[PDB]
Amino acid sequence: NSTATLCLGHHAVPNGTIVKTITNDQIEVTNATELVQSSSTGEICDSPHQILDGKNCTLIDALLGDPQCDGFQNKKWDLFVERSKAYSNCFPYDVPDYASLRSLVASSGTLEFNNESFNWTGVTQNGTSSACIRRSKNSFFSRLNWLTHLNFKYPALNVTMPNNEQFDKLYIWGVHHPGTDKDQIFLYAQASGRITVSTKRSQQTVSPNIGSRPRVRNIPSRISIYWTIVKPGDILLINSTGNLIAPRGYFKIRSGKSSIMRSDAPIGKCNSECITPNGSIPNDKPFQNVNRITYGACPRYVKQNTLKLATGMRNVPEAIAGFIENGWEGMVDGWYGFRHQNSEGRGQAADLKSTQAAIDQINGKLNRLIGKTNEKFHQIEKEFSEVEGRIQDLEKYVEDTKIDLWSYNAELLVALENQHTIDLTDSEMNKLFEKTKKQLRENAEDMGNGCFKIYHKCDNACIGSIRNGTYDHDVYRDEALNNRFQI
Amino acid sequence: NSTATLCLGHHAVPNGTIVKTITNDQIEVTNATELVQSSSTGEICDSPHQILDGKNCTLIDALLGDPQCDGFQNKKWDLFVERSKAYSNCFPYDVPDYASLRSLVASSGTLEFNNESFNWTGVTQNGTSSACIRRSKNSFFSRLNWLTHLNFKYPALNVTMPNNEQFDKLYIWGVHHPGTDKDQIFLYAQASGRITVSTKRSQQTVSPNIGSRPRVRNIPSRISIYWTIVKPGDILLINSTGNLIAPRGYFKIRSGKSSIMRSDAPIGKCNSECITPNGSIPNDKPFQNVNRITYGACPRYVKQNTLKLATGMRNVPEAIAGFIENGWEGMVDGWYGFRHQNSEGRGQAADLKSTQAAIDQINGKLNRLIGKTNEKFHQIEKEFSEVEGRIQDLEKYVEDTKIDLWSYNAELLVALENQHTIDLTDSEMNKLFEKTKKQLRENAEDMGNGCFKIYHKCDNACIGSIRNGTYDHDVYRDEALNNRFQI
Amino acid sequence: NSTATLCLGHHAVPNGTIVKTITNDQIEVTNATELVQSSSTGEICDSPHQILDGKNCTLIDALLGDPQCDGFQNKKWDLFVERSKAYSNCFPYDVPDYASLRSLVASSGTLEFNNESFNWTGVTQNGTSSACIRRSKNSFFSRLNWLTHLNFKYPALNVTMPNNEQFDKLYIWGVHHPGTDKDQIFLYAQASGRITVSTKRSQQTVSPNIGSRPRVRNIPSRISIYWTIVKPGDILLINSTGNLIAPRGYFKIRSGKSSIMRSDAPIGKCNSECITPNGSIPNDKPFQNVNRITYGACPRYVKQNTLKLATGMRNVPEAIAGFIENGWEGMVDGWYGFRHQNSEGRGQAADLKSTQAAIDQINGKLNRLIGKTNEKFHQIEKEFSEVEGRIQDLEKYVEDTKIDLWSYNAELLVALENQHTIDLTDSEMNKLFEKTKKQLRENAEDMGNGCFKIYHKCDNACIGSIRNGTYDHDVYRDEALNNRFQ
Ligand SMILES: *[C@@H]1O[C@H](CO)[C@@H](O[C@@H]2O[C@H](CO)[C@@H](O)[C@H](O)[C@H]2NC(C)=O)[C@H](O)[C@H]1NC(C)=O
Ligand SMILES: *[C@@H]1O[C@H](CO)[C@@H](O[C@@H]2O[C@H](CO)[C@@H](O)[C@H](O)[C@H]2NC(C)=O)[C@H](O)[C@H]1NC(C)=O
Ligand SMILES: *[C@@H]1O[C@H](CO)[C@@H](O[C@@H]2O[C@H](CO)[C@@H](O)[C@H](O)[C@H]2NC(C)=O)[C@H](O)[C@H]1NC(C)=O
Ligand SMILES: *[C@@H]1O[C@H](CO)[C@@H](O)[C@H](O)[C@H]1NC(C)=O
Ligand SMILES: *[C@@H]1O[C@H](CO)[C@@H](O)[C@H](O)[C@H]1NC(C)=O
Ligand SMILES: *[C@@H]1O[C@H](CO)[C@@H](O)[C@H](O)[C@H]1NC(C)=O
Ligand SMILES: *[C@@H]1O[C@H](CO)[C@@H](O)[C@H](O)[C@H]1NC(C)=O
Ligand SMILES: *[C@@H]1O[C@H](CO)[C@@H](O)[C@H](O)[C@H]1NC(C)=O
Ligand SMILES: *[C@@H]1O[C@H](CO)[C@@H](O)[C@H](O)[C@H]1NC(C)=O
Ligand SMILES: *[C@@H]1O[C@H](CO)[C@@H](O)[C@H](O)[C@H]1NC(C)=O
Ligand SMILES: *[C@@H]1O[C@H](CO)[C@@H](O)[C@H](O)[C@H]1NC(C)=O
Ligand SMILES: *[C@@H]1O[C@H](CO)[C@@H](O)[C@H](O)[C@H]1NC(C)=O
Ligand SMILES: *[C@@H]1O[C@H](CO)[C@@H](O)[C@H](O)[C@H]1NC(C)=O
Ligand SMILES: *[C@@H]1O[C@H](CO)[C@@H](O)[C@H](O)[C@H]1NC(C)=O
Ligand SMILES: *[C@@H]1O[C@H](CO)[C@@H](O)[C@H](O)[C@H]1NC(C)=O
Ligand SMILES: *[C@@H]1O[C@H](CO)[C@@H](O)[C@H](O)[C@H]1NC(C)=O
Ligand SMILES: *[C@@H]1O[C@H](CO)[C@@H](O)[C@H](O)[C@H]1NC(C)=O
Ligand SMILES: *[C@@H]1O[C@H](CO)[C@@H](O)[C@H](O)[C@H]1NC(C)=O
Ligand SMILES: *[C@@H]1O[C@H](CO)[C@@H](O)[C@H](O)[C@H]1NC(C)=O
Ligand SMILES: *[C@@H]1O[C@H](CO)[C@@H](O)[C@H](O)[C@H]1NC(C)=O
Ligand SMILES: *[C@@H]1O[C@H](CO)[C@@H](O)[C@H](O)[C@H]1NC(C)=O
Repeated sequence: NSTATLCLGHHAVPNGTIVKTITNDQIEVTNATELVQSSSTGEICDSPHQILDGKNCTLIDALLGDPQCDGFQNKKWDLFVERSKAYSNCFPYDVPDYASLRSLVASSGTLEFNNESFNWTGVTQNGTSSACIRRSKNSFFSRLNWLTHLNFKYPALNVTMPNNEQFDKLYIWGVHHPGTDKDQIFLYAQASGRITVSTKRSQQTVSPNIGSRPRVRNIPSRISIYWTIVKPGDILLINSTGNLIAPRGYFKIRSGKSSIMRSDAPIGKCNSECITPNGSIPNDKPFQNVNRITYGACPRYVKQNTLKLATGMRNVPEAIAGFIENGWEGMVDGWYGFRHQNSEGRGQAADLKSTQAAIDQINGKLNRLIGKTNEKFHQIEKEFSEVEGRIQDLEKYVEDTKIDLWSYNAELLVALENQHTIDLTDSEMNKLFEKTKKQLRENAEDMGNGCFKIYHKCDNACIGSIRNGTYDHDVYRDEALNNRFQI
Repeated sequence: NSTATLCLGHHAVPNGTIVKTITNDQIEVTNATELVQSSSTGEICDSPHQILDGKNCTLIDALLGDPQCDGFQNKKWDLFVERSKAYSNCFPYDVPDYASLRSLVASSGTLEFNNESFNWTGVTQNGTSSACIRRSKNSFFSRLNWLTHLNFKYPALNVTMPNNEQFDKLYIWGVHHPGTDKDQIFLYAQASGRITVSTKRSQQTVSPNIGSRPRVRNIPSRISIYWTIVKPGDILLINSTGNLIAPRGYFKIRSGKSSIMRSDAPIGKCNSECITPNGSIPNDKPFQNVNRITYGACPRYVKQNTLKLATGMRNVPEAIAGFIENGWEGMVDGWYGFRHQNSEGRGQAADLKSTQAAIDQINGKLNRLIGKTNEKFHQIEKEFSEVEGRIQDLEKYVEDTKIDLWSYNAELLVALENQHTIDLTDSEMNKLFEKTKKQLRENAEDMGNGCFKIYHKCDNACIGSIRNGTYDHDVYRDEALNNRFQI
Repeated sequence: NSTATLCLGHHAVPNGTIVKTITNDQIEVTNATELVQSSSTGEICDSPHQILDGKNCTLIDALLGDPQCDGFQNKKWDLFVERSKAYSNCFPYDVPDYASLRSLVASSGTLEFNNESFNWTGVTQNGTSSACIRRSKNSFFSRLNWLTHLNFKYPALNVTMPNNEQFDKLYIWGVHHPGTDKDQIFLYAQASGRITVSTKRSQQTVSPNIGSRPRVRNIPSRISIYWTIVKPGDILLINSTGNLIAPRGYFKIRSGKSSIMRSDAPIGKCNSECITPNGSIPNDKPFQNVNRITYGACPRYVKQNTLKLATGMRNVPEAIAGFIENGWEGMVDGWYGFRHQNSEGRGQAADLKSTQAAIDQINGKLNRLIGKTNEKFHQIEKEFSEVEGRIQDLEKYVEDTKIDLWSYNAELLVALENQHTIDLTDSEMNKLFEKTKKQLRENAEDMGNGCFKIYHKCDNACIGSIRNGTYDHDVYRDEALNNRFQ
């Protein structure tokens, strides 16, 4: 006829994704990305972090020198992996404040040990027992020196070890608790007395407690493990009359990124910045639901199993009509575009500048959210195997508080980001419509269905001029006004 | 007249509510709902949680078997309620790590106790004291066995109790600290030694400390309470030469939805998921300002006394003018609507579809905020009666940090939700205006007061057609253009 | 001519500021303000808080009565400032739980001490040491009483001190751990022994551990410090056979806005509510990056080095054209305005009401961020000089969690406020444009460049009438319609 229809609209897909917003909880979008990492590879990767596989050893067993842990002497790690199927196979022992010594060594990151010559005179060195078998022979912990009487005497030891280095020295020592008085005399030839280990800054006094304990590996006695840190310029003084499991030297304390994790996952040859007890995970997504226990440049742990961030506009499946009534399922070149009815025929073209503007805004939002990780190393324990009381309750409370707060932040962030993304794509659709209306001026009317009725003869070249912003409204003003406002 | 005026507007109320938004701290709205529960009912509900009223007893007194607490033997609970007017009325005692044992038992949720045939030979069982009167005669704690000499002899005990069950056993035992050497000899016939209670996994050694304490209920001596947890497959060994307040058996350790609260509120016949020290509270609102100490599906504690969530549009009290100049007080059928002046007279009708769309979006937000309360049980202590130091300070810091962060989240959430509520109601008013404008095409002009001037004669049926969305602009186009563009 | 052009637009500046929004990481705005305090004055301000400079003393040395701390006796403070240069010069000692006693006293906020007469009979009072020189004479801690034998006997002490007051009494006492057995006999005339200090509610039993330790200031022995809190109506009972460093009275326990801070900053004559280890800082900004350790009405600590809050509109550098194509670099009277071309030359005038509306919304926003501060006093230790284990790990975890969450809140808040600010200035520009369009009705067309083409001769009086909202579209309707549609 003497008019034409130019409809503006946007693409749609047959199978969209349901996302949450502020306005609604179940709104369909054309595309979305998952922001919660919900699965692991099942293996701990050797790179980029140095992984020390504990095998059958615990970190403390490796520290003390348990005969099965000889392969752990002087090792370094970024993450120590402690296996569930691990056990002591040496003299029964315990550690008051076990969690603290384990934390100290895991944080330090090394078992580097330097032997020192202690003046252990008047006593017999290198005591052994059938509990600790090293090479089919009776042994003891490789980093401890079990001192016993010499010729039925155990003279009081007053042994000085100055710290003349520029680093802190970690000394591991213990106290033997015999299972009977007969053992106390056999090994030390005198009453228990007490052991005092002191520095200029601190002191520790431990008394032996002789008596039977349930046998562990047929041993009715125990060794208690104690430690001390000697600062540069300080002096370690050990005063003992018996029952001393002496240090053979010191371990270095380092500051660093090292930690310990409990995991039965195998260790494999892959590169992954994040490590969890379930194995390494990708750290692209901002959130994870694999484990609360993490090491490295990991995503933050949330309770939500899935959070999907819209990466497209509202999906609205389906004469010509535009964005007000529905989306266009026949558009594959871009997100926004034009469809028209002319004298020559019907056609369609995408508006690639508006499409890219919407994509760049989405890309910017994804860039702020994706690839930004939070690198954490030594942290509190999050899983417990014993009922300890007030301190464990506080550690659980702190972790649950952190998880609830980050889950809230993730839920609010995703709902705000999805509401904003929809608003951005609606704004781009509306800007394209307003641009077209302003370009057409008085030569077209808004039909209320996202289309313009053009009141002058319009060919495909004219539509092309409109689409790329080169339409001259004055050339057609007289025809359009005569048709629009009948005279 | 040859023309008519069709005005669009929205309701207003004589008494609005002041809410906060991001843009303005004090915006008046037609309606708002409180999101902070600031008052309790004053009573603790018997349902749905099992409530154990401690009456005159603390949890530890019920655990030990204080005579006034005999009514709590073998009881179970979901929440143990500890009264301020509670006191011990038995032998004076203390508990190292009292908070840990109280938490441990409260978390377990039961006083179920199984007696065991301990081989307490060579000693006299069931010692009593005048401090503990049961049935008007001298007694002792019902779950403790005060062992004394037999015929002026107290042979060393080496008593083994294997754990052959599939569950952990909690053994409660103590150490008697006589107030004089005469009591130590009178009761045990020998000087004090040490008590060692050990397992394959752990050991505890406690020495008696003879000496006077300020008398409590006329007793100068004290009992210290210790506990041990025996895992399946382990063995309990009690090694003692005197001063042992022996277990009579064990308590079962459970893990579940159980805790302890200090409260003086009465307990009554009601059903409420959330229990606070001030009594049960409703759990419909997302936040509460009653107490930081809660149990069950409770709203999160915030510092704000009030937070009002807008549930309506901004209140703008009042020929005809629309939403740009004011709201309409005289409209009760809906939130959005029309007023007109035509050839027949004045009139008004509400637009019910826009009203419902706004309401549905508000109800969506309300459903997101209301009734989504998260359920928490055993947590940490938040109120303290004694000055303890570093651990109490950390617990207070953790709770204050949590409260400040949730108060921030509540303030930001309400300001964002109220700003969004205003934006949605303004968007619905604007959408109704744009819809009307598009329906009218060139037959009407925007007068800048929220009204359209229609340039053709209108009857009530025509205005109704416009409200319905059935208005045909072509049958009126020639009249409206001849009048609208008259020179 | 027969037509006129009336353009609407907004100002621009030669050089704006880059801020973050939700939509983009770097948007240029005409003005922005810093919300993170990144520097201190270098001095601790004298008021409003009561500041006690520890000089060469620690809080514990001041508590015990170290000779260098006599000037701190019976003092009160809101903030105790502990210097990194502080050192002890008295008998060597330790505290089994040093952090708890230091926190306890710092929280109490006072060294007020009330002497009590204890029945220390049969023993020698006021023992001294060459380690603690007060006036060129051997002395001891001024709040401790080193008891020794009398005539080579130390009878067992059973000393009762009832609490008949209405407040909690803090008793500081200790145990001497001699360096050998000769010291134990020389001082107490008997080996070993045990000290029990008890109340109705609790008891503490400490054994001396005789033996050498590394010499500190030439003293091979140590004193361990213990404390007891006695509630009103309770009794302090001290039972000792030797090695007792007795109390001389009690310290009052209070509850209030008091704490302790470690800092080497000097104390000035400044008045500032917020104190950090680096010195006091302004507390006007909602956030700070000076230190995680704060006292008083301080901004919250964030990791961000800077956060800029837009305080103006987007900066769009600059026939005539309006806001769709460019801003106006030549408009310095307001933020929004009109520029016109008619037969009588060209001109410009600012729209003062839209400018003020945008400013009022921004000032409202600033009042929600600036000044409002959360005041905190005693907290937790955030920096450590020793490797302690599980408790230190938890304290660090809690503080890092708090910082990460507040840094998140600060980034989200600033991005939301900047995106909203941009939306506010775009909305005000669009509202002024729509207002003009509604006033002009059919007498003008929107040219798509932020300007209106008016189809009737619009003189400076017509354009002034339009700018102030007094334009009558009917007066010019016949001319404008004849020029526009014919
Ligand atoms: C205390 O009792 C325990 C257990 O009843 C004794 O330990 C047992 O000793 C025998 C050998 O005498 C072993 O065959 C058992 O396997 C041991 N069992 C356990 C659980 O240790 C212990 O010897 C007793 N102590 C004294 C001093 O008599
Ligand atoms: C140590 O002193 C306390 C308190 O001075 C003595 O306890 C008092 O003993 C008398 C009876 O001898 C009672 O009437 C008082 O009520 C007790 N008071 C308190 C606070 O317990 C205690 O007996 C003394 N001990 C020794 C061994 O002399
Ligand atoms: C135990 O050893 C320490 C250190 O080897 C002895 O302390 C030293 O004593 C001499 C005096 O005899 C002083 O000059 C040194 O400065 C001391 N050194 C330290 C580090 O304190 C201590 O005397 C010895 N104890 C016994 C009982 O022999
Ligand atoms: C979603 O976007 C990704 C690119 O990020 C693309 O590979 C994928 O095919 C898209 N899916 C849909 C349904 O549009
Ligand atoms: C662990 O111990 C078992 C025996 O209990 C042995 O068969 C296995 O090979 C050990 N593993 C390693 C890595 O040494
Ligand atoms: C003790 O054993 C170590 C090796 O662990 C050896 O170097 C040292 O000489 C031995 N000492 C004695 C006294 O046998
Ligand atoms: C401390 O060392 C001295 C000197 O050898 C000794 O006589 C004393 O018994 C030692 N004490 C302890 C507890 O080892
Ligand atoms: C990771 O391991 C924990 C502990 O076994 C388990 O609860 C969790 O479901 C696991 N997650 C995945 C993704 O395997
Ligand atoms: C716009 O499109 C028309 C027809 O497709 C073409 O002739 C014209 O050169 C184009 N202009 C620009 C700037 O791309
Ligand atoms: C606000 O809404 C509630 C229902 O949600 C209603 O009961 C109340 O009367 C309303 N108040 C006003 C002023 O509209
Ligand atoms: C609840 O009790 C606490 C005291 O434990 C009190 O401070 C608070 O104001 C009370 N709240 C209400 C709503 O009664
Ligand atoms: C609790 O103790 C009071 C006396 O203080 C007594 O009157 C009351 O009956 C007791 N209640 C129970 C349940 O034993
Ligand atoms: C001790 O008292 C309990 C109470 O149940 C009783 O069963 C037991 O037989 C008594 N034993 C002796 C030796 O009195
Ligand atoms: C443990 O029992 C044995 C049994 O002979 C005894 O000799 C030993 O002294 C006891 N120890 C304690 C601490 O009771
Ligand atoms: C139009 O609106 C009027 C209002 O009263 C109503 O009665 C009539 O049924 C409506 N018609 C349609 C087709 O919606
Ligand atoms: C920014 O605002 C401040 C007042 O807060 C004003 O003094 C300054 O001149 C403004 N700068 C610009 C470029 O507008
Ligand atoms: C601190 O001690 C030094 C001596 O080491 C002294 O010179 C200085 O004046 C002291 N400072 C104060 C404030 O007393
Ligand atoms: C101990 O010293 C104090 C210091 O104030 C003094 O008042 C008291 O009389 C002295 N007592 C003896 C016995 O020297
Ligand atoms: C407690 O005081 C009495 C007083 O007669 C004394 O005999 C006993 O040894 C004291 N005990 C301690 C631990 O001081
Ligand atoms: C404040 O002091 C800490 C510790 O010395 C330092 O790390 C930080 O950079 C300082 N900040 C400023 C603004 O001086
Ligand atoms: C508006 O401006 C015109 C021309 O400047 C002036 O004559 C008129 O009085 C002004 N009206 C108001 C209300 O300022």
